[PDB]
Amino acid sequence: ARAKAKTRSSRAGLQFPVGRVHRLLRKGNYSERVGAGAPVYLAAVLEYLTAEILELAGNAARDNKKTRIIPRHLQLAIRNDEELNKLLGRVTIAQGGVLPNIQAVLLPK
Amino acid sequence: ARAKAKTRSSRAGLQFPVGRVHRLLRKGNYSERVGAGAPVYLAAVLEYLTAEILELAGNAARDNKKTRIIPRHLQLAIRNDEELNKLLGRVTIAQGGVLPNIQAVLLPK
Amino acid sequence: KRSRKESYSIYVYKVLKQVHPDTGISSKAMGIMNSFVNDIFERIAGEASRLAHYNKRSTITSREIQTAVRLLLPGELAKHAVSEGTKAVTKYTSA
Amino acid sequence: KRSRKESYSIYVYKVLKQVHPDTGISSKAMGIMNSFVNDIFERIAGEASRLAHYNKRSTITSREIQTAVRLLLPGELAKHAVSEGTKAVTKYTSA
Amino acid sequence: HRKVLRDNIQGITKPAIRRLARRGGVKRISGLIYEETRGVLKVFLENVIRDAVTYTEHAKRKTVTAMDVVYALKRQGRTLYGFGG
Amino acid sequence: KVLRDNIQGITKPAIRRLARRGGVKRISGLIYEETRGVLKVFLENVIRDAVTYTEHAKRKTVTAMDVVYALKRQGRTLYGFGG
Amino acid sequence: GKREKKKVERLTMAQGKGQKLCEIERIHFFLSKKKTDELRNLHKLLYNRPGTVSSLKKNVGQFSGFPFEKGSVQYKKKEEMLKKFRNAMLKSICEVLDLERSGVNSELVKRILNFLMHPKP
Amino acid sequence: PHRYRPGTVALREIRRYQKSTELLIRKLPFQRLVREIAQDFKTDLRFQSSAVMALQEACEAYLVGLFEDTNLCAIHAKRVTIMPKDIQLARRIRGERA
Amino acid sequence: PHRYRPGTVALREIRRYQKSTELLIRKLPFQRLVREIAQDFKTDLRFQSSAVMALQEACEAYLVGLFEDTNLCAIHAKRVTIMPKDIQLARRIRGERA
DNA sequence: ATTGGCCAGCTAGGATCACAATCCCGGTGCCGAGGCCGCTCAATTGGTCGTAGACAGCTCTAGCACCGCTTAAACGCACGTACGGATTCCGTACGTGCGTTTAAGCGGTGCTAGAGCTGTCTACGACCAATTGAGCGGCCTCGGCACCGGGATTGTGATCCTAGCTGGCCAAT
DNA sequence: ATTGGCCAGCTAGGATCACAATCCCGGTGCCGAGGCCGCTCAATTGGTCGTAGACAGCTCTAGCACCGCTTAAACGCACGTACGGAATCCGTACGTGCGTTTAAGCGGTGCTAGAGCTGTCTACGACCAATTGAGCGGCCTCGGCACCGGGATTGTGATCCTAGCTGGCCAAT
Repeated sequence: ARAKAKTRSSRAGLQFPVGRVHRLLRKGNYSERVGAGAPVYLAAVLEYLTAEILELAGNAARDNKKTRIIPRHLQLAIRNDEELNKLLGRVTIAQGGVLPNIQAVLLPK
Repeated sequence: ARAKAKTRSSRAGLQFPVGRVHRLLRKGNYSERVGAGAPVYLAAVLEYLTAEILELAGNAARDNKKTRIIPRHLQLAIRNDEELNKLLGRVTIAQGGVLPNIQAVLLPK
Repeated sequence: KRSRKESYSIYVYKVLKQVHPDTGISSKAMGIMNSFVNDIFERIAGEASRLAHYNKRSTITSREIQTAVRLLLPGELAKHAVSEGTKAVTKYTSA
Repeated sequence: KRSRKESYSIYVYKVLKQVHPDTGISSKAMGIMNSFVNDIFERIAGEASRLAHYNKRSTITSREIQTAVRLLLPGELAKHAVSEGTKAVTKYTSA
Repeated sequence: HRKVLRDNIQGITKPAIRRLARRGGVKRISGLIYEETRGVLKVFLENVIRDAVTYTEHAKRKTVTAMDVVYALKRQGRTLYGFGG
Repeated sequence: KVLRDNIQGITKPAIRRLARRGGVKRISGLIYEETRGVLKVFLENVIRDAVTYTEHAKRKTVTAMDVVYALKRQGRTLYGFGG
Repeated sequence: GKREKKKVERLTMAQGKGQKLCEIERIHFFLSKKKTDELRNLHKLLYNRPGTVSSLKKNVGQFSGFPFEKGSVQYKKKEEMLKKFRNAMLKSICEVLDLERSGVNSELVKRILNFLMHPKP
Repeated sequence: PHRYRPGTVALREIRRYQKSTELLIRKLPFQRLVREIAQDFKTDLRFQSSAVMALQEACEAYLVGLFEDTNLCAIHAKRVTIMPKDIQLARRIRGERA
Repeated sequence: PHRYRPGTVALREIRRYQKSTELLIRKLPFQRLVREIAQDFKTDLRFQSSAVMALQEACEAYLVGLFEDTNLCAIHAKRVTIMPKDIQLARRIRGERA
């Protein structure tokens, strides 16, 4: 009489938990009522962004011949990508250091 | 059987409407529940700030020998007061213009 | 009879009379003050909201407003505002 | 048994396996991602909340998230994110 | 009904920029700066209008109301007082 | 106990290292007093906000979460501490 | 499809028709006998700008006259420097060039310049 | 015969346009500009006048502050003429970017 | 006998401290500083280590960005030595202020 | 043959003159600010319910304090190059002021899309209980990698060799 | 008989060498990343019920379009002078390196405040219904203020006057 419980996530084809998002939205009193598709869409968005970051960072890792992502590879990924750097420009990433930038003038001739 | 209705405002000794504040707080879904003293305190704060602004502006008006506050007076009041300028530093006041500031170097000698 | 839009004008005008009885105020100025009041209110209330979720707490009481104020207003404003608010809420509870 | 703190780590891990099967991730990185996800989520949700009060509307539906996204993410992110979200919610409604 | 208003940015004329600079306290201005500052401006307005029209599209209105513009600026971190914000 | 005059603990070479990370090649000996004063200011603000959250919670340990939230208020969000 | 990986953009900040003054042995003798600091006013006239006091002895000694012709705009530009000089320094410029030390200011201008158009022994 | 030494009238002009508040850009050209911009995001939009007016206040304020900062830079280089490298600098430091 | 021309080792140092991430300020002095500051707001405070660590990450990041901007200014004055007038400028433009 | 003074001429600074800009004083009218009125909706008042949160008590994590040893970093000094910054000069690119062109501003009319409100209704979400499997913590382990050491490469500064000019001696002059 | 070619000495550019900073490669041993398991509770599922928001229909405010005078502003060009910026040369302050001093870091131990949890209970706020008067919009009216004409004052630019210096000839040496 009871259909096999499958998480809304599965219904959506996402890795991020939709139900968790939903719960947070209602626990955040963002509005008295939260539509059903809102947590789905939101989860999808977050998932996408995460995917993007992790892709770039891992790329940068293969460039350091490093198999495992550490905070520097995130800093590199982000700052080297203009779109994210705009998104995360006010953000300081602990243990991230800086993007190597020696101003042209400073180099001797 | 019914006590003479006197606005909470009166009970507080404020000019800003406390009840209006209350209503907004609950209509803003800041939280499922809003304590009784919160709108009082908030109204008082707003009232104070308003009072401060108007005081300074009106001062500046008597310095322009102008009896009636216009946006320029507000701009003058705010920018000349450090504490507010810090509060309202990201704010652009329509019809406010600029605080007269000719950099020393620019003046001839 | 049409939808009527709430503002704060009349209260600002009362305040002003308490501060500068001889002085009036232009409509434009009033629009500035309306916007300003709304903005301050929004900042404080939003701060309170977040500072209450931060504590896994559900209710904004005088303590949250007070804290929010201290955070937002710099120095002398913070002091005087806090003091005044305390005074007012005291007087409210007394009656 | 004591109070357990929710994070997103495991999901980030799954995503990462989809993107770079050979690659792992340090705990510190995971703390970054947790914070990041939370921050993005907060920005979007808060935007949605305000954009819903703005319209005297009570409910955050796909439309509000979509709008909020468009506002926050600049350009190509906005486009791809919107498209993906639409896809996902479509797939959800279909089943 | 529908007319393209192309190449209208030159309407931000040289003397207008000169007046704005004077408001800034700028005493002396290169003659080449004007095309730069038009480009700057265009960028700014692009962003603002983007956000404004976004809001409008959400509200399903077809007219960007002042309330939209102010709210857009507010997100730009550049709050504007004096329009019902 | 009253800790006093600890700002000299931001020793000259440490400022030099931070500058190098900035890409600064040459540093006038006057920078040090300026950058200490700047830094003291910064801390004052951050710590005032953090302490204020602490006070509100009635905890007495300033907690990493409080620092992150303070920064978040300043527009200086910090990732990597449980934000 | 996938995004394109848009990279960030960052804000990053004279030997004309004469003999050389070293080949004109009397002028070479004067240029060797005077201190190098006397030559500055001559090199200013020769190039419309004096160079380093380290190179200044070379800069005057290697000069072999102007490529120009008298009455031309470059000749008028030499008259500008010579008219902005003063009679004592003009007579010193005459002396080191082996020119005779008499003349009114305008004669000193034209006589120095007529020589420096075609310097010869 | 009368001719102000260059930079005098300029200083008078500064004192004037700071004492004053009125809109420094002609309204109708700015309006047509705004519409030109909108034309890329949505076809046949309609703007309340008030909206345009708001946009103008914002735009003007932004540029004014930009020139203030730019001037600061320019003076700091011991120059007086502000140049594009000074604006680009101002923006780069504000965190606005090309 | 070996002696690097002034500014060489400096450039090597830059390449090093940018390739690296480790904390540039000694931890214990910074800690004692933080406590000194707190002493004005509340007596006998206790800081989780993590909190101190966070503050350090923040303060370092802030200063680093400050020097980046400052350097920009300094170069823009055709100088190379950054001077307090360049920091003050940077802050004034960021909207930080004295 | 040289040195000092005289007449004429020139240039700099302090002053004088003229004019425009700025300001100030007072009269004018006009329109937006400010007051009054009736209505209505939002604020207020009273009684009820429960549940959020204050408070107290317990556990034990983790923050504090302190010590000693090692050692890298900090400090202080000597030294010298490169740099900042002052100086000068030059070219021209700005600024300023004419006359001219032009399109901004204003007011008016006409048109109507579309803002805004209201009523219908129902698709959607809140709420509840019952279900359960996804997610958390603990633990175990095992590969990634930071470190070390040898070898290789590169980069930097130090050095030598040669080409050129200048000075002295012997031979030529 | 004296000094210009010959050789010797000095200097600058190219080539060369030393050597030490960086890189590359293997090996190694560490411990944090990652998997597994069992338990928990938040996610799921179905049903019910109110309810707010999509939708059509409406009225009309407000945006858009077009027109024609009236200026004010934008424009283009001439003229010139203050500026930017290339050159230059000084002092020196900031780097670099060395040797000595300091205390950061580790790690290890001991102590205890107070974080975090749970349980109690209770004041406080949500809620509802009834009440009502504060606040709104519409009308009106009238004083502040923009303006403008005439003076008065100041700031600017152009000009004159007083002063010191320079050149050729005459007088004295």
